Parts: sequence; structure tokens; C-alpha cells
Amino acid sequence: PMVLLECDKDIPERQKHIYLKAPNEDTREFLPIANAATIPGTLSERGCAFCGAKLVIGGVLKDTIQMIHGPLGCAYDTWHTKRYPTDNGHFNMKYVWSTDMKESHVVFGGEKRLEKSMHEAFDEMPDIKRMIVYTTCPTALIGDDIKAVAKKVMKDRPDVDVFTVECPGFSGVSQSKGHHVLNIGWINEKVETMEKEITSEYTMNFIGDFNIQGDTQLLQTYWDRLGIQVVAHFTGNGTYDDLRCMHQAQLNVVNCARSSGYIANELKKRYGIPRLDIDSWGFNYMAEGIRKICAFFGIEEKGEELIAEEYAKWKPKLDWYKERLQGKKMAIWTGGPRLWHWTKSVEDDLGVQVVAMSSKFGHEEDFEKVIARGKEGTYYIDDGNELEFFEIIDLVKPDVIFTGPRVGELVKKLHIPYVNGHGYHNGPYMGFEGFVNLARDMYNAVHNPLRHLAAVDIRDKSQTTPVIVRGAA
Amino acid sequence: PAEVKLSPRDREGIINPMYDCQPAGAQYAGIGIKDCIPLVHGGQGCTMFVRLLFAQHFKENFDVASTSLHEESAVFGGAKRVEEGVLVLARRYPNLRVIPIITTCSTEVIGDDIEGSIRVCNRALEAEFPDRKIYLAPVHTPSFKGSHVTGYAECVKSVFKTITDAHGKGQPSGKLNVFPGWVNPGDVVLLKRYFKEMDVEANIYMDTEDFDSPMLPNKSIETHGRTTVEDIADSANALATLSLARYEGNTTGELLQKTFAVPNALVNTPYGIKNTDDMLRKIAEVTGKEIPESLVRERGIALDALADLAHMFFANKKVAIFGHPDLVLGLAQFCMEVELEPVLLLIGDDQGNKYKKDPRIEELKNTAHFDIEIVHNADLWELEKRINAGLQLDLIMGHSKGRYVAIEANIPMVRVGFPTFDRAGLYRKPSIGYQGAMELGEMIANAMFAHMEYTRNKEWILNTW
Amino acid sequence: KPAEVKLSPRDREGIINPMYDCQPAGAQYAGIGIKDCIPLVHGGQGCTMFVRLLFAQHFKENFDVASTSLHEESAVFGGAKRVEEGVLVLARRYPNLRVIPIITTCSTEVIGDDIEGSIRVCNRALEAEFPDRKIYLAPVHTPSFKGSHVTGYAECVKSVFKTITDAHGKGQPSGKLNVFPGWVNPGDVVLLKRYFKEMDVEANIYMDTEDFDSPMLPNKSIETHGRTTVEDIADSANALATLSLARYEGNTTGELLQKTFAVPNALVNTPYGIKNTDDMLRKIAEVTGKEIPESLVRERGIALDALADLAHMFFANKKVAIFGHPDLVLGLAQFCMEVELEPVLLLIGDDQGNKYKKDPRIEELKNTAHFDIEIVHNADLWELEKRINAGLQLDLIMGHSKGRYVAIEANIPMVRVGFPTFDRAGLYRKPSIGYQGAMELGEMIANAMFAHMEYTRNKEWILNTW
Ligand code: CLF
Ligand code: CLF
Ligand SMILES: [Mg+2]
Ligand SMILES: [Mg+2]
Ligand SMILES: [S]
Repeated sequence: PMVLLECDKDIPERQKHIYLKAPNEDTREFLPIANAATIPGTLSERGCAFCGAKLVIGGVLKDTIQMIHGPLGCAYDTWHTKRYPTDNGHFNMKYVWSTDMKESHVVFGGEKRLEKSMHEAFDEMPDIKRMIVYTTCPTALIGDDIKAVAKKVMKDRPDVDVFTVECPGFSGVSQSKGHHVLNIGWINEKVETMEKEITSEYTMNFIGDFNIQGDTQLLQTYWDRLGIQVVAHFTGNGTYDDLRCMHQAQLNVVNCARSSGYIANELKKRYGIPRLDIDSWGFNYMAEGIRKICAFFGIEEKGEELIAEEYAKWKPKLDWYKERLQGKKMAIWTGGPRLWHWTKSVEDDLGVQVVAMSSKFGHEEDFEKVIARGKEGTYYIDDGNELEFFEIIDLVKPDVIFTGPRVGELVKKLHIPYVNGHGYHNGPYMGFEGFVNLARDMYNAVHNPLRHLAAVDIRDKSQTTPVIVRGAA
Repeated sequence: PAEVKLSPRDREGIINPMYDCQPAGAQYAGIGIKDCIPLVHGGQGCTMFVRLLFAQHFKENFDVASTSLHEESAVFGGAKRVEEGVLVLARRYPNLRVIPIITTCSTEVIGDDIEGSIRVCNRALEAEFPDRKIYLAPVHTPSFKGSHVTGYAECVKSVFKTITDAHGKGQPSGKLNVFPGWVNPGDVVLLKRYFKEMDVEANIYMDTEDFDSPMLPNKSIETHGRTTVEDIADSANALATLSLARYEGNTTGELLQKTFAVPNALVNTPYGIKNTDDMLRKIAEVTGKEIPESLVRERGIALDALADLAHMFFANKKVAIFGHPDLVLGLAQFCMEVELEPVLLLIGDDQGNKYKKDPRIEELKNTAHFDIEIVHNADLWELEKRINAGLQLDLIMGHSKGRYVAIEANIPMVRVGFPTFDRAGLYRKPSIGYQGAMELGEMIANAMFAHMEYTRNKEWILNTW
Repeated sequence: KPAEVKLSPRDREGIINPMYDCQPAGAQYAGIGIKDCIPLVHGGQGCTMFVRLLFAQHFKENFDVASTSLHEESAVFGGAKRVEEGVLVLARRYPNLRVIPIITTCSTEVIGDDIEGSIRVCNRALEAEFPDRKIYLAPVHTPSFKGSHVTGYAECVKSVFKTITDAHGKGQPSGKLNVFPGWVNPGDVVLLKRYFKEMDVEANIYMDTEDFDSPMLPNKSIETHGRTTVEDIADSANALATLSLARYEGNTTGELLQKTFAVPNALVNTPYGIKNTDDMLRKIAEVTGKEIPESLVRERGIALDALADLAHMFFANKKVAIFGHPDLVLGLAQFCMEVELEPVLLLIGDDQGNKYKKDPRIEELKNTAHFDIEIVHNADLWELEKRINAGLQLDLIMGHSKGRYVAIEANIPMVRVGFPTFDRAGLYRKPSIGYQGAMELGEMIANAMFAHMEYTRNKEWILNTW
């Protein structure tokens, strides 16, 4: 049924956002509201639209200036917070750019301040010729026309290419709106504005993977083994110009259908490129995905050679962890997709029972998926807040929580360990090896001497201090 | 030809900002108050990214709420989001006593009437919760001026105005007020010990010691500010205010002097030996209490340690320092005491007209035997660009968002100020005072020693120093 | 095949890169912790001067130790007159001197000088020359061809306690604990004093080396002295109990006080890590009847909070080698496992393997470890370097500074622990034992790994949101 938590008695609208799955229910009658307005004052986990455009998607690129048109806080706040390595020395993580909007620009306009900032950025780094400009709350409010500025800059500096995104933080309800605005502008303006050499009979784009701790580079070892050219990765370890070539691909493989389904849908509509959704987290999921890709291209035997070798290498370790993680209870409090990519994969491959899930910004689509794959007796929460998290912990008593670091540091006080469900502990987490990495971190998190030590009150005469015996795969 | 020069950044844009915006600093002020949840009126990122920043520095959660400004409020105004946010906080957190209502760029631009919303909420709260008092403080923090440094100072001042307006002047407390500024829990622990050893009763505003909270057998959460409403109200009754940071709380000491005739004493921020000496002399002056022998001893232990380092490893080494202005100026003085040469000081905001009048600039101009460039309105690209152009540095002192500059230039780096997320435990280690000077000097030496080993630069010399 | 904890000796007769110094060095260390004490090292001059230098390397301070200056004549015809003159020259020139441990060396053990006879001669001479002084001369037999500085420390403590308590005997019960922390830093002493103060337990810490970290004072006074007095030592006969923290570094004095004076001795695991600190505090509560205070529950919780930020993220499955004094090696191995490190190689540097095989901590490791552990006894530091050269993969070394070049050349991060730690600044002021010490050790490990990740560009971008 839908759940009114005790901490929500004075915000009872929250009941339509919380589903407890019970036997024999028609789940179509219990789909959480999602992607609706936030309640002020709740300590919702949500962020802003600008985050979704710059931090999550655009900022992944290795060769692009990320020009944040606004006061300096939006830039500061999106710098030193992500783990998306590159193969060019992590340019994307080393730098952030701001137009340093001041009061005079609120009064008189910020367009010349942006234009000056843009030329400064190109002058300071003469090897970089690509830029994305983002609006923020106050530059949207004063109506600066960043597309017009970018047009002038490209006319004046013909060796640069600039893309723009209107994504003030008050737009939409969450980071989701930023994903949409970026995806649709990119396909409208920049796809099919250049072409690259085709070097394989088999071509694809990989859509919705942001190279967290090297996930994209790990999956690329599969594509290289199979002889598949990836025209573009959207956007893990990617380049601006590779993204201009997306129309060339024969197939679009999607992992993050939430952030990046938009551009896969438009590529199908406009160019006829089929959309294949996979799960690139999960051991047996990865095997299904490879088999689908290889069935589409007609390279099935090459797929089976790769799968066989990967199972020989990694399955014994995975199964060692399953023996020790079987029956453990897990919560996932992340953006949305990882709920539906992980609930059944940890159950199948590790024996882990996901007892509570919260999505910051998922749509009803994401809830359809997670409730289809998820367990009975589990809580499914749209736009969860901090007091709800405490009440849910008391209800389901998880052994481990996959969530961000701040929430991990909060639940540590309750002696509940965490794995970073966003940026990972020791990743990558995608692919065959990656699920073994995920399992290792989960194992080390839960079977941790410090948790046992923390429970002992040395003043209690009746108590001793235990020793635990651990293991390794 | 001996010159200390102040100059601005010569670019309009920023690459690699040194500080966050005003609202972030206001949030930091508020999280040091017991039974306080700041309410940040604006878009959601203005809250969530700052809660993350605090988790990076402290490895702890702190509670801050958003008003969740969305598209309708951007067209018609956001007052209803403030009013709802206050009530939703009050209804769900029964022990909540203080809500600084912090504006953002969005809500400053659209002109929401915060004081009008506070009158509405005060009426609503008095009707719904007759036996409760919640203090709503208006905090105006447009992000298109100043920085998190200015926002911290503005929030402290507004909270103090709000609470003291409510309670006024009472009986003399005999206590000092102390505004240390934006410092670590370890700095607070050191100051408490100094006042205890000198038999001086003092409130430290804010008392952030318990930000380093235990993981306890009973699963209790103790990660709170310790400064109470009562502690802030009692500021009106103090013997005197000791303000350690010109840019981080002195304006509250002045306000208490104007309003309640509590005399304010602004001293140099106590980085290094002389600044600590002068702080203790001012405490003695205003209290009539002697400096204890225990502080002479701690001072002497610090000096003994630093003397093992200064002429052997530090003399003539060139240092760049960035961070909050009180920290940068104080650390430049400390550096000089140990024979380091702070040739480049970077201060990260638009407060140059104030920095040009800071008496510590003159103290530098009258002491340094090497040129000093002080770049105000600086970003961290200002440091990287100068190194790329040939500036030879032996050491960087600054916060963790400068790390890649040091790593790529192969320059040892000591983490100071805020945030220091890329090393463990630094929030627990004092930087001010005698012990802090010693700890800083030994961090510098140990960073140099590791660098000598990794680069094979006379690594054999670390035997009989 | 189950994990195995294997003890093995060094397979070479010779030493390359010794882990410890010789017995007389450890006897000198024991003695410099006594107020109004100047040890007198009976042998050649190097046996004194090199050890004064060693103490200056670790502490960055001078300590006073004298030599008998054995020369050719005395090496051939006997050195008693060199002892006897050295005692008198000390007494004449140092009017406040009260205690002289007379420490033998290889030379004076080989030639068979009669130390106890020289002490009778000197007592006669001192009683006649200085009828208003009492100087305690303790015979300390420390041939360097047995044991190590660890055994020489324990031998000197025991001989000094025997000498002083023989003179004073048992008297008024003191109500205090005797505490033998072993060979620890000034910061470890500072921590123990705080623990006893917070638990309202009166205790003497033998030796009290806190003031080795002495101030540079306005009045130019020299305060670099041991704080343990003759009176403190004599009062050990009157204690409620002895708490011995170090099996190889003072427990034999606890045992002697139990045999001689019926002061019950409690040997506990050296308090490295959380459980060992817990169990030390449980023993103090048992013997005193005093409650463990809330302040220690809080310090413990702050340590655990800090270590929890590190263990599964940065430490799990990382392989560690540890070398140093046996109590420290075994205690740090236990601490490492609390934080998910894997101490696969433990090196202990002397001929005391018959004792180490019976150490209960070996059994504690056998019963916990899920990985093989090799414990090399009689080890030198070449035993570490050779294993790395042969392919042992290590993520961390924990040991003293004379192993530095092993770590530097192998490009392995090292945390400096034990004695001597001359190649980093201030470590003597840092606790390693107790809850705060566990936290500071864990944070040293993490910070060493973090710097290494930066220097080697090994996922250095990961140090943002841990
Ligand atoms: S929702 Fe920016 S952090 Fe804010 S007060 Fe403005 S400078 Fe500072 Fe999102 S786009 Fe940005 S992060 Fe907020 S302002 Fe809006
Ligand atoms: S004066 Fe010189 S240093 Fe002394 S012994 Fe003689 S040659 Fe050597 Fe050696 S082992 Fe130790 S330090 Fe001595 S007691 Fe013997
Ligand atoms: Mg000294
Ligand atoms: Mg903590
Ligand atoms: S979000």
C-alpha cells in the first residue's frame, strides 16, 4: 500500500510518494508520484537543473571549457566533487570556469561579461577550442541571451565551437530538467555538424554512461575485443567533436535511460538508429547485454568467447562474495536508475535483499522499472527526505546502504556501513570485473571490525571486546 | 628595491575559484548553533552542494534545508516557499530554536520580502506552538558580491542582532565574548584550553568542537553546534569582546559595542608566535588575569621544535599562500618567524578596498626583505599561471581545491584553511596558537621531507638534523 | 588450505642492516629517564658517544651519559680503576647526581671486570668523601653479544629497581599503581597520564620521559630530564599493583616486585589499537575498583569514527610489513587488522625467539588472520629488502627510520613508528598507544597513502568525496 510515515503526519501528501509492495497488489494502482514539486523545508536530497546539465553530463567531456554564466558559487560547487577520469590527465576535474557575475551585471546585463570571460578562457588555454556555456539562476532571471553571445564569439573566433544550455536551478524540480534541456539542444544543434572515419563494419554509440571511476574505459575493452567501433560515448571519457558525429552509428546502446534516453529517442526518430536498453551493472546483466549487441551485429561467437573468458576470470570471486553476502539487507538511496539496475542484479548475483530504495529525481518511468524488478516488503520512495530515511532504517534495518558520502557519514552514527552509490568506493562498478569490485566493497563495509567495536560500551563490566574473523576472495 | 604590492586579478572571468559564495558562508555560521537548521531561500543546489562541501571538509553531515524555489516562484515571487519551509521545519523538528533565513542570488534578484515573511511566520508559529520560541533571522547574502567569508560574517551578525534584540541587556556575566572566525574544531579546542589555563570565562562563537563527533555505543548523534540561544543572548552582558578575525566576526563585536557598550578588541588572527603573544597580552589587559606559566611552556616547546627546522630546512624557501584573508595574512607572518619567504599571497574576493587598509599589510611592508605580491580578487588559476610563467616556489599553503596545481607542478603543499578534504584529520589539528604554529611548521617540514625522498633531492640529509 | 602464521628465523649467520642496537644502548635509554641520573658505560668510548647521538637523532635533544674510557692498558690489565675513577669524577663534578647505573659492554664482559667489587670500592670512597650524599650505584650486566637494546632496557630497569628498593624496602602503602609502559615516546606518556587522571587513578609511570620534549625558555633553563625520582622508584615496593604493558620491556621488573614485595603484577597486551586499549582499561578498573570514565568512551568513539572513514575505502586488503620492538610489532599487527589492513610480514630483530614463540598474541593472530603471516625472528632489515626484491608485494611498511631506504627505493609508503624516528619531525610528541594513538596512526597511514597516490598518479582524483 501507500505509506504515511510518522515523520510525515504534517506533510501527508508524502504518502503518495511512498509505496510498500505487498502480496497480490496490482502495482498499477500504487505507482508513486514522481518528478513533482519538492516540499520546502523537508531536507529533500534534490539538487538543481544546472547540476544535471553541467556536473552530470556536459562536465564529463575531456576537452571542453565549462563556462558557468553566473556568480562564482555555482562554479565552486561543481568542482572537486565528481570522479570521472579521462585519458588526457583529467582536464575535466582540474578546472571550472565562471563569469564571476557582480551586482553591476545584474543591473546592466551580463552578456559582455560572458563574452569577455569566453575569450579569456580560450586565450588562457590555446589548445582548447570547445566550450559549453550554462546559465544559472540569476543570468536566467536577467535574460542574458547566451546563445547570441556564443554566436558572436564563434563568428569572431572561427576555430572554436560553442554550445549553450539554459538551466537555471529553479527550472523544473530537480536535476532532471537539466538532462532534458542539454540532450535536446545537442541533437538539435550539434549532431551531424561533422563526421569521422568509420573503421569497422559494426558501429554504435554508448548512451548514458559517465565514466564513473573508469566504467566507460572498462566497457571499451569489450568493444575493442569484439571489433565494434564506438562513434561516440555520451559522455564518459568523451570529446565534444565525437558527440557531433552521433548520427553515423548503426546502433545506440543505452544504460542511463533517465538522463540520456531523450537523445537516443531523437536519434531513432531523426536518423533511424535503433535504441537498445541494457544493464551495464550486474554480472549476468552484462552477459545479456553483450549477447544482444552481438546478435544485432551478427558476431555471436565473438560475444560467447568474451563471455566465457570473463566468467572464467571473475565468476569464482563473485560466487565467493555471494556465499558471504547472501541474505544481507541493502538500501539504495541514489538518483533513480541505479535502483532498477541494482535491485535484481544484487539479488541474482550476490543474494542480497534490497529492502528500501529512494530516488531523488526519478520519473514515474523509473518507478515502473524498479517496482517491476523489486521485492515484496520493500519500500519505494520518491524524493525521500532525511527524517524519512531514519524511519525507514528503523522499519527495515539494513546491513548496508548505497548512498552519497554525507548520508553515509550520518548513518555511520547508527553503526550502519555505506558504499558510495554515486561515485563508488573502489570502482569501476560496471561490467563483469566491476560487479566483483562492488561486491568486494559491500563485503568489506559490512564485515568490518570497527562496527563490532563501536557497539561495545567499555563501562559495562558484562561486556567484552570481540574479535572478528574476515576473509578475502 | 624592497616591495609589498597589492594588485587585482587582471581577468574579468574566474578559473578555479578560491571561495564559495556568500550563502555557503552563512550556512557555515548557522551549523555551529545548537538547535539550528538554516533555511536557504533559493534553488536546491544552493543547499545541497554546500551540505556536500561540509561533508568533504568534516566527514560529517550537517542539517540545512532549502525553500526549493521552482519556476512559478521565479515568475510570481517566492515568499510562500519561505513561509512553508519555516512551518515544515518547525512541525517536523520539535526541538528547533533558530532558523537563519539565508537569501541567494535568485531571491535577492527577485526581491522577496524576507522580513515580511518573518512577520507572517512569527504570527503563525506563536499561534500553532504557544509554548515555543523560534528565532527567525533574516540573512541577506546575494552571491554576486563578496564571498563565503563575507556571508559568514553577515550571518553571525544577523543571528546576534536577532537573539539580542529579543533578550536585551541583563546582569553582567563576567565572561569574554570570543569570535575566532572561521577555524577548525582543533582551533576551538586550543582556545578553550588557553582560557581555562588563564582562568578566564569565555564563550567561543560558534563552538564547533563537537563537529568531530564520536561513533558511540548507544548510536547517539552528537554532531551539533554547542553555541546556544542563551550563550548568544548573554553576549550583551560580557566584560569585553575579543575578535580574532577582521573579516570573520569583528563586525559582530562592533555591533555589540554600539548596542550594549561591550568594548570590542580586534587583534591579529593568532597564527604564529607574535600574534599569539599579542592575543594573550590583550586577554590579560581586558580581564586583569596573568598569563599562566603553562602557556610560557607551550610557547617554549613550539619554539624548540621550530628551531630544529628554520635555518636548516626553511630559510630562503619561497612560499605561496591562499585562503581566507585573516589566515593568509596571519600565515605570512608565521612564515617569516621561521625564515620562510611568503612571496605570493592570494586573497579570493572583491574586498580589496578593505584589504588595502589592513594594518598587517603595513607590518609586512616594514619587515619583508623580498618582494611580496598580494593578489586580491584572485582565483587559483592566478597561482597556476604564475608558476607556468616561471615563478619558482618551494611550498604552497592552501586548501584542497588547489591540490592539482601543487601535484602537477611537483611542489610540496600543506593543507590549511577550508576545505581540507584531501587529507585525513586536519580539522582536529590546531593551526592557531603556539601548539598550532608547531603543528604547522612540522607539517611543512614533513611535506618537504617526503618530497626530498620522492624526488631524490639530498634524501640522505634527513639523518642528523 | 587455511591461512598460516609461521615463525621463522633469519637464515644467515651475519647481519645486514640491524634492526636494533646492542644491550648497552637500551640500558642507557632506561637510565636517561631517571632524574639526577647519569649512566656510566664501562667500555670503549664509542659505546657511549654513538648512543648519545642516537638519542639526539630520535628526540632532537642532548642526554647526559658518561664513559669509563677503556683504553689499551685497561683492556689488557683490567678496567676496575676506570669504573672507580669515572664514578668519583661524576660525583665530584655533578653535585646533584643521585643514580649511576654502571653499564657493562662487550669489552668489559669479555675481560671479566668485577663490577660489584668496584661498586663496593666506590661506595666506601663516596661515603668517606661525601658523607652527606647518597649515590645509588646499580650493576647493569649488558654484554652486547646477547639480546639487543630491548633486553638491555629491561635489564637496566630491573637492576635499578632492585638497587633502590633493596636500600629502602617496603613501608607505607602508597595507594598507587606502578606502570611500566615499556619503550614508548613522550606522547605515549602524556596520553597515559591523561587516562589515569580521567579515571582518578594515582600512578607512577616508569620512566616518566614527558620532559624529554623540553621548552626553549626565556630564562635559558635546561629542563630536558627524566622525571622519575629515587623516591618514585623506591615507592614501587608500596604500590597496590603493577600494570606491565610490555612483555619484553619491563614486565620482568613487575615480576621482581611481585616476588620481593607481593605487589601483584598484571601483564596486559601492549595498548596498540582499540581492543588492546579496552582491555588495559578493564584491567585498571579491576585492580583499582575505579569505573572507566565517559571521557574515554568518547575518545574511543572519536577514534572509531575517524578510522571508519578509512578502513574499507583505503585500507581493506592492503598488505603491510611491520618491524620494530616485539611488543610494538605484535600490537600494531592487531591494530592493523581492526582497520582491515593485512600485516603479512612481521619482523622482530633479536635472539629471543624462544620467548616469542610463547607470546599469546601469536595465538591471537593465528586465530584471526585470513591471510598467511610470516613472523621472522632474529631478523635484520635486509630480510625485508630481500623479500621485496624476490617479489613480495606490499602496500605499506610500518617501522623505524633506519629502514627508510628500503621503502624509498621500493616506492612503498612507510609510516614511522617505534625507535628511532629521526627522518620525520615531531613524532616523539604524537601518541601511538591508546584510542587517540590508534586514530593518529590510522591517519598517518592514510595520509602517507594519499601522498603516494598523488606522487604516483594512482587514482589521485579519488581524494575528493571519501
Ligand atoms: S540552484 Fe550559485 S550556489 Fe546558489 S547562491 Fe547563486 S552563486 Fe551561490 Fe543551482 S543554478 Fe546555482 S547551484 Fe544554486 S545559484 Fe541556482
Ligand atoms: S668502543 Fe667502538 S663502538 Fe664500542 S663496542 Fe668498542 S669498537 Fe664498538 Fe659495539 S657491540 Fe655495543 S657499541 Fe659497544 S657494547 Fe660492544
Ligand atoms: Mg626539542
Ligand atoms: Mg567523524
Ligand atoms: S535532483
